[PDB]
Formats: sequence, C-alpha cells, structure tokens
Amino acid sequence: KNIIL
Amino acid sequence: VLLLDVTPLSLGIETMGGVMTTLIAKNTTIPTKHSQVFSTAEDNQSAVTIHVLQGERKRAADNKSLGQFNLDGINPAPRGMPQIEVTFDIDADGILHVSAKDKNSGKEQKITIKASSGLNEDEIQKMVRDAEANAEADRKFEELVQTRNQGDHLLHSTRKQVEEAGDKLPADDKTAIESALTALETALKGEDKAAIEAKMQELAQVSQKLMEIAQ
Repeated sequence: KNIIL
Repeated sequence: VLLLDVTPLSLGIETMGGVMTTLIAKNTTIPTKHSQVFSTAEDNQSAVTIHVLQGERKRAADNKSLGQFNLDGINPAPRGMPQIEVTFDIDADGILHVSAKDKNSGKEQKITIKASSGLNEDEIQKMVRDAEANAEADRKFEELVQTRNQGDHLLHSTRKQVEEAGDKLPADDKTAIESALTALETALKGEDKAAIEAKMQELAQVSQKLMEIAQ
C-alpha cells in the first residue's frame, strides 16, 4: 500500500 | 581532486499522489547515506510499497523505476502514526542500498540496485531536458497533489471529529457537514483543484460548531 511524510 | 563520482539524477520513492520524493539530490558526491521517515496513507495499514525512482520529474510516472519492495508487519494504528524510516545508501562502488525499517516492529526490507542500473548518459541529459521543458506542468501537478492531500486530511480529520462528538453535535450541523464531506470525497476523485478548494470552503463554513466541540 501507499506511504506519506 | 581531478574528477568526482556524483549522482547525475535525483533518487527517491513514490509517495501518496504518485509524486516522487527525493532522498538523494542530483549532483551529490558518492559515497553518501540519507534518511527520511515516512508513515501510512490509511488506517490499520499493514504494509507500504517502497517504489524507487531515478529522475527530476515530480510525477512518479515520468521518472525511471529502479525497483519496488514491500515492508509488511505494520501493527494496526491511525494513519500517519507509524514511523517507516527509508534510507538511501550509495557506497564507493556505486551500489544503492535502500532499506525500510518499521521503528516500532523493528522489521526491515532492503533492495540493492547495481551501479549499472538506471538511465545511461544519453537518457540522463534527455530527463534534465524534459524537467526544464515541463517545469510549469510539473509545478501545476504538484500544487494539485498538495491540494488533494490537504482535502483528504481535512476529510478524514473531520469524520473522526464527528464521531468523537456524537450527540454533542446539533443534528442540523451534522446534516450540513456530512453533505460537504460527501461532495469533497467526490471532488477528491477528480482532477479539478478549484472544485476541491470549493468543497474545502463549503466544509470550513458549515463545520464552525464541530471545531468548537473539539476543545
């Protein structure tokens, strides 16, 4: 799945 | 002192919105090691994808892919709470090692990308070419992605605040807030920055009392 700061 | 090994293009990872985030800037002398902490995009998220990018374009899709790997075993938590440290390490031999460490669960996943990998001298100067040519369009795509993320934040953040409120929120205000969230969540689907900002305006105005409750 997706990743952020 | 007569030459240098340097990175000719930036090296980083795909982050939410399909944006490249740079870990190692263009024209950095190797060897070198840089770290940054990322987190999860959604609640109860068990894994992240670490997609490695070479290039100067802001849209991840416009850069050269060098690989991707998963780190799973992320313990249930609110999104943005887990610490996934990503480290780009280029040693004297021109090999890039990339790790992802879940700072809670101690777990770790690496990929090694040989010096030979990535774009050649020719493809490089082309990439620098397009970067400058499509700076404008890339600036637009960035500040839309920032808008989309600000919206998403405002959306999830409000929904949580609506549940912690419960009975405390006037029926009226809930009806008006839920309508704006439904329309924002729709707008977020699309590509129209203006329209997302419009649904973000609509929320601020109707949410004034909900905010008060969050005290």
